[PDB]
Amino acid sequence: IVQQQNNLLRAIEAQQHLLQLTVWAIKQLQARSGGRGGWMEWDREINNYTSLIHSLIEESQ
Amino acid sequence: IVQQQNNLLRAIEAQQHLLQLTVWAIKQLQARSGGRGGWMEWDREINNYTSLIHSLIEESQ
Amino acid sequence: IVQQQNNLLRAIEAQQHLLQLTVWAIKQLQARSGGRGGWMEWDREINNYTSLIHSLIEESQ
Repeated sequence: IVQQQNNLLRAIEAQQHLLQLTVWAIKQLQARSGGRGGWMEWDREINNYTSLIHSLIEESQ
Repeated sequence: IVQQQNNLLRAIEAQQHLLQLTVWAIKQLQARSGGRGGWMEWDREINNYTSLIHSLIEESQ
Repeated sequence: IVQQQNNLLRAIEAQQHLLQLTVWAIKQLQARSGGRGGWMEWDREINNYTSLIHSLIEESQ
């Protein structure tokens, strides 16, 4: 069970890396059309959910 | 162990929020070029996988 | 506990499917502007993190 939870955690940490890579790409795509001022709130939500996850990951470890 | 599974669940729920935010952004980006008729199947898969996850999250709780 | 870890795993597997769908869409969006030569490294990271996750998923099962 313990080892199993360890694996699940690593899976989640790796997926978070994937998530951040897609976020970075999306921003690049957005930046193409012009300024990202209209994505301020979107950015705020992404940042906030990312913080929650970092907290949870740190807590799980 | 119990508390640990609780954390893993919250991590997964937060990541799902991130996932849906990237999906929403992607759709906005697509909508820029024009109609999203060509993404009907893509949308169907996204919706279906999202349902599975909602079911699993509800079940885990 | 055991059944709970099983659910968490399925949740993670479903989210990975979602992740790969967003990656595929992002690539399509990128391909619109032209060649994706500038995304070689981005692609390498996505592929590498996806491999880690596949390994972890296989190991968890």
